[PDB]
Amino acid sequence: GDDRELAILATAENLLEDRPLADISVDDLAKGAGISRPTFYFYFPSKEAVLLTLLDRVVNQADMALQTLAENPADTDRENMWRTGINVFFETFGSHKAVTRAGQAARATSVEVAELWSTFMQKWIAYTAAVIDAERDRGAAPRTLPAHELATALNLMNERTLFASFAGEQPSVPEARVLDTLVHIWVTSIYGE
Amino acid sequence: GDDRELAILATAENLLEDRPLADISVDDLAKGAGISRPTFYFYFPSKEAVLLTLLDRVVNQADMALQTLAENPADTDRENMWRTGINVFFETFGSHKAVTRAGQAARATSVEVAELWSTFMQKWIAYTAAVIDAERDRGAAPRTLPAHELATALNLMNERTLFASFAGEQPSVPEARVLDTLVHIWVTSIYGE
Ligand SMILES: CC(C)[C@H](N)C(=O)N1CCC(c2nc(-c3cccs3)no2)CC1
Ligand SMILES: CC(C)[C@H](N)C(=O)N1CCC(c2nc(-c3cccs3)no2)CC1
Repeated sequence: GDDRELAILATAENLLEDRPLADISVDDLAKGAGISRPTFYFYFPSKEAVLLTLLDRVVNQADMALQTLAENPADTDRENMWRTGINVFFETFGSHKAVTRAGQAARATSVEVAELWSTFMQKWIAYTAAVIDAERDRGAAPRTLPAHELATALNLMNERTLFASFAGEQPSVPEARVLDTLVHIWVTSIYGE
Repeated sequence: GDDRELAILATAENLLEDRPLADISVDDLAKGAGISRPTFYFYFPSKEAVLLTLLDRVVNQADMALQTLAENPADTDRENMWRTGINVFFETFGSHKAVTRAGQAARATSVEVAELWSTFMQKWIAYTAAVIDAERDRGAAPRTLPAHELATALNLMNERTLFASFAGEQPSVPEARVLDTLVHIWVTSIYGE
């Protein structure tokens, strides 16, 4: 049932708005999707697999959007171009705050969640490194740090800063200031001597 | 028993090198400290309180070292000065990797751990913001982003980058490259137009 699986995922994202995964039971997901507990278990082996699927969907949505942008870059200056790409993650994770938050909490306890996050961060960092490489090859960025190490810290910064902001952690940058903040630190560190 | 409590904390830090807190039992801490289980419970209510005390000790050690440096700044240029301060956290958390790692895992499940981390990050970010303010007042740094928002992202970057490095996460900057990486991104973003 494409619909029954989707109903489960929809309920899980809705419930995660209100509590952590530890406080949502399989019976809760089933009730919300209009199904029995054993029917639930035909579609997912555990409420953890539900979170893993929700996170996979969000990570691929962000990845697909970055691939589109990479094929269709904005015709504007460097700063606004980097803003556009960082915005892909700001708007994609920011429209799925509860999934994002729960997926991060899970990295500690779930090998598959951890792996899924790893895989995509590796990809995103390799792409950032290749852009910085191209920028250096064009003579637009100086050859300062190793591009992949610079890319790794800047992507890590974005991961921690975006997610603190969407969780309203203390300390955090306000959500309405976070793009400006990250784009400044990316531009100054990639183009600065 | 100042010694019995210390023996408990020493065992916990030693065991956390090998497994997560979830796989260390109260009986394990007691055996390692040469005490019985109920004696253990006279000193700490739970193995979680042991981790909280271990983390408090590490956070205060880092905070005290930064306060010393702030009173006794290095006589060298801006870059090397910022390197010295970031190094306080590199060497302090880096000499307590297992406590650091477990303390981060715990932020998700423990209000007190979360609070303790928050308190100190707030302090460290306020201090960074005040240095950037002073640098702008001296005319050495330009007035670009709000200093406290810049300080917050750069401290968050350090938190996530240092801890990925010490955990050998994939992706991470190699531990032997992380100071250079962070100091470049701090200097370029604080002094760059
Ligand atoms: C950004 C400039 C150098 C390039 N001309 C361009 O427009 N694009 C390549 C960079 C790309 C981008 N990626 C990213 C991110 C990758 C990882 C986190 S943010 N941010 O912007 C946007 C499109
Ligand atoms: C750094 C310059 C502007 C100042 N003259 C100085 O030497 N100090 C103030 C900054 C201080 C410092 N703090 C930090 C960090 C604070 C938070 C994370 S790192 N890094 O360096 C070192 C001493």
